[PDB]
Amino acid sequence: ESHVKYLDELILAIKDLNSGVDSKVQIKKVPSLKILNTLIRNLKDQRRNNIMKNDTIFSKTVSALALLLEYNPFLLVMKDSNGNFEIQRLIDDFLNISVLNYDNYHRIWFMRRKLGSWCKACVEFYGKPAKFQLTAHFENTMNLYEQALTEVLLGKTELLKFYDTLKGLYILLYWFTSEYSTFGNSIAFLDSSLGFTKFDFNFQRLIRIVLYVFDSCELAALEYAEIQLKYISLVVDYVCNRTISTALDAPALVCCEQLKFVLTTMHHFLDNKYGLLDNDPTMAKGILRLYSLCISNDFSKCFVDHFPIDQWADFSQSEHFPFTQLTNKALSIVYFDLKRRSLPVEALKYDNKFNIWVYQSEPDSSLKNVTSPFDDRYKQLEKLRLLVLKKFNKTERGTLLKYRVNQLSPGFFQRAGNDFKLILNEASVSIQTCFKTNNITRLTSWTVILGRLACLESEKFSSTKDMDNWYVCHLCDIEKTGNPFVRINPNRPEAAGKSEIFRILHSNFLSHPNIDEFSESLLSGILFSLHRIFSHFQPPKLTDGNGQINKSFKLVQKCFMNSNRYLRLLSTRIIPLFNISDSHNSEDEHTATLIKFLQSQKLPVVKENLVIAWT
Amino acid sequence: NMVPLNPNRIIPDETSLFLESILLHQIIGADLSTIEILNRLKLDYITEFKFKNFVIAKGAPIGKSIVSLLLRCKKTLTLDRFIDTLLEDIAVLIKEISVHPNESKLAVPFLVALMYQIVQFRPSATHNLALKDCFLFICDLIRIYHHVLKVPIHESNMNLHVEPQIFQYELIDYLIISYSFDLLEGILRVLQSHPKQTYMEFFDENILKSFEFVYKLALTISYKPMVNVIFSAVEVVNIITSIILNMDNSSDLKSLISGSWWRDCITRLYALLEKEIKSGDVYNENVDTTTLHMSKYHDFFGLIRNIGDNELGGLISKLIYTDRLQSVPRVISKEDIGFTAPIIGYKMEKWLLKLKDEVLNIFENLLMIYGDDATIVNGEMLIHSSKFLSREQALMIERYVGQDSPNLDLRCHLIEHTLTIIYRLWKDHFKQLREEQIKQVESQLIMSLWRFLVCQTETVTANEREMRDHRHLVDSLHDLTIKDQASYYEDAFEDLPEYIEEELKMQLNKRTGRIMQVKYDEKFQEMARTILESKSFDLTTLEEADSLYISMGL
Amino acid sequence: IIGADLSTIEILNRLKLDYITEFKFKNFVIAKGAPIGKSIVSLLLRCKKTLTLDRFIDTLLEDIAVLIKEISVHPNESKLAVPFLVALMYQIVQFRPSATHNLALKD
Repeated sequence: ESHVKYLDELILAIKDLNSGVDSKVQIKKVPSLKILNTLIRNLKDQRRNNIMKNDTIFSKTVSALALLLEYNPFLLVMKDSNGNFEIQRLIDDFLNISVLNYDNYHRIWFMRRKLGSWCKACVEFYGKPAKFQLTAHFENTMNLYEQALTEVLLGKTELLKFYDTLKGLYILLYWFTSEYSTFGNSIAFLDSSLGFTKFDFNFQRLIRIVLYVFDSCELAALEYAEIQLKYISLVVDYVCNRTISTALDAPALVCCEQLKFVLTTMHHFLDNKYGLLDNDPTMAKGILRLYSLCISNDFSKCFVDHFPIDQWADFSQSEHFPFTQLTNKALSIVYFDLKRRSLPVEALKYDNKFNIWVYQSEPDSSLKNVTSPFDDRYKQLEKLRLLVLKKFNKTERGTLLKYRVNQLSPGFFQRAGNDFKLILNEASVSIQTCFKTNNITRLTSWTVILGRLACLESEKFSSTKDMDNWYVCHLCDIEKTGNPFVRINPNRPEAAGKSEIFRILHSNFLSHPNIDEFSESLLSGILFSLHRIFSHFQPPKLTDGNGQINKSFKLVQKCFMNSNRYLRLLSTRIIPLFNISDSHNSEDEHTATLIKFLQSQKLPVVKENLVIAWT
Repeated sequence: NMVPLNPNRIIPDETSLFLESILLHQIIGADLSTIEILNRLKLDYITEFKFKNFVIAKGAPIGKSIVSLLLRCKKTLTLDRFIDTLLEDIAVLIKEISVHPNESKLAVPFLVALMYQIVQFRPSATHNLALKDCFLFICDLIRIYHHVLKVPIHESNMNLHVEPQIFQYELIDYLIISYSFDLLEGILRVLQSHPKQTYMEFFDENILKSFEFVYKLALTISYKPMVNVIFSAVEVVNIITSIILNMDNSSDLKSLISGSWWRDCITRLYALLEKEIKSGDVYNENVDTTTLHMSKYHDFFGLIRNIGDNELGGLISKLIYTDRLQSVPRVISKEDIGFTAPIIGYKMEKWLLKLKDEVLNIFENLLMIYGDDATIVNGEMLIHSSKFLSREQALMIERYVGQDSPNLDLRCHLIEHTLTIIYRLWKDHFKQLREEQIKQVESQLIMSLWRFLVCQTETVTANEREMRDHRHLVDSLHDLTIKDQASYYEDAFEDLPEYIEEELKMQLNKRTGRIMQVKYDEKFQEMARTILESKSFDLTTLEEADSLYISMGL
Repeated sequence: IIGADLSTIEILNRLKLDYITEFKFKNFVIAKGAPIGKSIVSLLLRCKKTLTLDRFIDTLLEDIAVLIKEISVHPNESKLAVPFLVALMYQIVQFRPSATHNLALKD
């Protein structure tokens, strides 16, 4: 359909209508409410089935419609109102389009993050009064759903209607199973934080009452199988956002009460078995999410004790556990790892077929799913497998920032891997050749690696500090208080002298014919590179007396002459870094030079980060 | 379309599941189910306790008796009754072995923990009277343990930190306090999700006053507090405020809670927000309380939250003999507890960060509890709030970006949110702010708004070219998170359907932009602009707003 | 049991066995000062959510029976376990006729 171009015309019109002035939000009403019909129609025709179920084109048209309501911010300051709340007559048909998008986790996270913006943010202009009535109507809807969830326990409902009532349950539920970054005080129960919002255990109560309702009322349709396996998916989506997001290690939990709750919940669902469904990696997905959360951390006895599946073990079979094929596969995997570090791991050796440690599996094979892979090319499935299995690496089980310096260009640890010098020389030769005109993505990842690795060659001179142990640096990256630059002591080593990273970086990213301007953001990237390399390493002179600001301080100045915050403030931070020194701050020649520099510019863009740099 | 009655339901006896989740209940790092840790404890300064058939005889493991109680009142009560009855009984036990100053009160911590596992096993039916009972109860217990919550900021000469290096009883006291503060949170939760037709009961001046004394003992502005208790107290404040909003007939109970009493909350809570975080020495006696530490000397998780390493949970895996009917328990040690994994400090700081999210959001919740207001917000919730907002702008800039650590994005999201708090205060609560305090902090206000303002045009990328380089130099943590959510942590975000990465390239990019001081959502940017360009009040001098804006334009 | 004034599970909780520091049939961790009853409660509890009615019975029968044995064939230790273990076996056995299964009873 060409209604793709119809929505294109409407979004081009709204983009044209910016505001009275060029900058386009206008928090307050401008009674000029001309796109009112199109705005209503956005959701009036969202209840259709032609291209209202498509993504790509139509999806970005809806993303542009969200930007139009932020370009009009709040027209309710003098207009846009209804009998009760108009923001709720929006949310309700948004939840209709949600039950349309009921299953697609994509289509639900995106929609409720933008409506998050709408409620947690785009009414957050005001807060109290609109929020109050919004929460009132939300609680009304919740009570209605709960009262409807009762009479289906006794059979006097429909079949599709029952499916959709329990699905609307799920939709409220997932809408509610994210972390703070998705809502705020808009909804009554997602307002607090630190392991509890007024939701979290209103929600545990929800989950346990609905387990009651499930063991009370059921039906044998595979769609119902799905709208229950999605519920175990959500009862672990409960915890995924309730994690401290530990970089790249499986994210430790904020609250071991989510841990015990979900343990109890999916273990009672091992019991329930309600609605088995074929072709379902969701089951083992949840089990391995949670075990990933429970690998070998202090949560160990927690998981094994409050979710013991082990009592479905039965080594004497090749059809091992009774839930579903690939589930029981990965669950025997998790089981078998449990047994692994239970028994003496000396009884385990790396048998090298799949190179994971294996103890004596059994005299007879009896291990059809001991280590094998199984997926319809499902990278998530096999990566669950691999992380959990190799989690007892007993070798290179560390890193996050250094692991990212390797993630972009995968296949990169095919060698020493631990070794600093391999990435040293590879990024050297990269910036020596690896660009023609467009290497402004991978070269950029090499500059973030150059910064991190400066901070690593700082982590050293203190026995094993290589890429191995690196979630973030110390002298630069453990956040502090006080005068932070107290930490940065001049007795540090000379940059170029004790960093070939500096030598060849000074050659390449600093003696660039286009360092003046090749990619503003890449400029700021190498800027933070210099920031950190200096924070760790003694400063070479900015100016050698006879001019030549050191083709890096030159970047400081020129970006200090930016047009917005970006390159400008990213420059400002490091002036002091050159100042903290000795033998170049000896006669404070550096100090006086940079004092004259902070007084060698008055351009209006830069008064702010000027006052920063001075500070 | 029948949904059939299943004429042979198997529906759990949740009191039985509770009996289980008690007898098995094990704290994080313990050798035993903490119930059994009780179950190996006889005490010789309480010969014989009873409240209602709870004889901890002269020869009883406090466990032996408590588990037996579980059995008795299991036969007696129904679920709500059993919650109430364990509350009353286990409590009056906590007293009689707490106000008895010569006996091994290490039952008490796990007894409180049992309060916790009770109230938060069935917060559905737990009810106001016993709620307040245990609330006020361990409140007076914390007034019992005045010593540890109020230990000199640095042990001024005369006072010496020559303590027996003892998380032994340090655990006893601290554990009780934090566990019971989490129990206060869970009691607030039973009422917090309880119908707001019935909110005139668990609120009373006794709740408030007990919390006065305990809150003031924990947030010890003069002595050296500990961060589990600080967390826990401020969390209690938080949920308190949550219900101060979520109570429908709000004026009456807002009259009940004294204005000076919120004021004595928020003097200490501003004190908190102005206390800071020194990771490198967070596990070391640092400066006078201006360095939230949670020192390894007093270091475990807590209950609805796990902030420390809980290393001393391992020494709870040496808390009792585990092979002996100990009268006094096995050491836990302040010295033994705590170049290894500063991820410890990082996750704990990600907490303290989320703590100050709590603090900002409940300052914000105060902002809502009054639309017409009183002494707690008198322009002071602009002074201190914007002081935090600008302190975090200055810290994120001067160090934290480039410090490029796990904290970045969480902190920047939440301090842009405290910006939004400043916004709604300065728009709706614009009524209160008077000249004296808009002059005390004209500074902070105007220039924090200016800092956020120098961004919108953003001629740098406006796209995913190398602002994704920035997403790598700082947001590398959230890059690990996009990798982890697509490869480990979403059933559907593997094999992306091509309508989502088109969005990712710019969305995660403006995420890292909000990290790196720029490209805050047009929402955010015009919030910050309209806070300042609100010429209705001469926060800016009209003849110099041009010199202001010309850093960007306008 | 008449005169055994206790929750006989607690009775069991008062049964430590130093010599045997290694025990595990269906997850039955036991050590020196580690009470038979501590592992009894261990089982009872998580076995409730794991096992069903009769499979709970059978699991108790066989596990606590392995206990019956390895203490019985352990003449060096004393067997205070087996009397009340067997008393537990009886509460099990009695609990229902129809629920209790003849296979378990056989074993």
